[PDB]
Amino acid sequence: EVKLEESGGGLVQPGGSMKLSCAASGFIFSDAWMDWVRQSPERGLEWVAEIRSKANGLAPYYAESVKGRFTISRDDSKSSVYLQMNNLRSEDTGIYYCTSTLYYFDYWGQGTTLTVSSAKTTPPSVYPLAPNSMVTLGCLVKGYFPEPVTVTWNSGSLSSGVHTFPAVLQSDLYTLSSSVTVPSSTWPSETVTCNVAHPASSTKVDKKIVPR
Amino acid sequence: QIVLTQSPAIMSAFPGERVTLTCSASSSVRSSYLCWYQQKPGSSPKLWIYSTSNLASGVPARFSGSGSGTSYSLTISSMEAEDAASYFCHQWSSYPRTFGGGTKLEIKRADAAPTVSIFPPSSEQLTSGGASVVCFLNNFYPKDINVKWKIDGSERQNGVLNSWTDQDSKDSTYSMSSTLTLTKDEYERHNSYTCEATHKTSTSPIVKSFNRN
Repeated sequence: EVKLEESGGGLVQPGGSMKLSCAASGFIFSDAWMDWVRQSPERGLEWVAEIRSKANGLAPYYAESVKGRFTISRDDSKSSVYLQMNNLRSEDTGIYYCTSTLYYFDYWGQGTTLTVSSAKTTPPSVYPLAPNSMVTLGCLVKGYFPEPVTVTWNSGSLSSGVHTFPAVLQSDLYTLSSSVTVPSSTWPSETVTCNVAHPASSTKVDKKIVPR
Repeated sequence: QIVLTQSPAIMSAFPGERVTLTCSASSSVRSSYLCWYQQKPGSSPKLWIYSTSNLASGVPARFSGSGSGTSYSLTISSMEAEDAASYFCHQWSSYPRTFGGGTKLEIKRADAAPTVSIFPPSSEQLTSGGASVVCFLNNFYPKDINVKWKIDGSERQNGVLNSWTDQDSKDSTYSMSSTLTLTKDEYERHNSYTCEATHKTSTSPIVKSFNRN
């Protein structure tokens, strides 16, 4: 399968610089065109940059808003594409996807979140939410910055009946919640644990839900 | 820059209904470089149709694309539950490459009442001097819904944070989370905490409450 691993995201103060990397695998990297696309709630989907294959010029192309500040490059020997970003603005905040194009087919990575802000990184606090054929449990993930966090239940094996809600920002701090609904015979008989990862603070917290 | 306009931004549709989404360019776009992407929340956009009318791998046959010059369209013959998603048109005929605003496509289903669950503050959060009361309103349709918090009968609106999920792909319902945050002192000063949900499925609200005792 095609795989595009993105990295280099995180928090940066306005005016600072950051470099995004994308390591490719599963295809002939030298043949593909490599692009960077960005997505934000306010600006939608934005093509950011493109660099074509050696076969047709190796020519870079940029969006108007990033000209002179962003630099796209590629290393075929490492199957990697890079986006250097200088003098970053608040509008640069968003999810950056690395994409590859062969013929008319294209492939997107899972993306990495870039946040341009002067606020400080802070790890999340994970609070258990405990209380009839079904029973609902949850986790409150409060007071973290920046986005994102990932939430699973029992290391991803408990996927049915899960609702992870979008984060809400207030006072430069994010808060979200996650609920899971299970049969009443399974809890507290079987264990239910939420797993919360916050890569920006390099933190992961597991919380087993136990009755009150 | 070629600007693409996808109106309307939101669209509802019946199961089995023929749906059509439009994409209008400010200038001419070569059909070979007009494509459509599908996106579901929490996941990257996926190439859905390339070169105006060619279905990508994995896309069911009920999808089709059409158009030319300055007007393109995506058409679903029989709307199904798994088709509820956002759809973006994209052009790379003239650089810079540009996307449409996207169209949120939602499917209709039989009305369903929310499952409401209330949770008092955890002891861990109390040790830090805060108190959050959580209310989940899960798996309801339609998306229109109201929630309000009551402390000892008095309506509360400060310290409330709401969050909504997009339409579920399997049962086509919606969900909501409401969090009322207080200081530990404020929380200890009252007894009755109430979360009540008003939805199109009942004249009287669904009420869930608890007392600190």
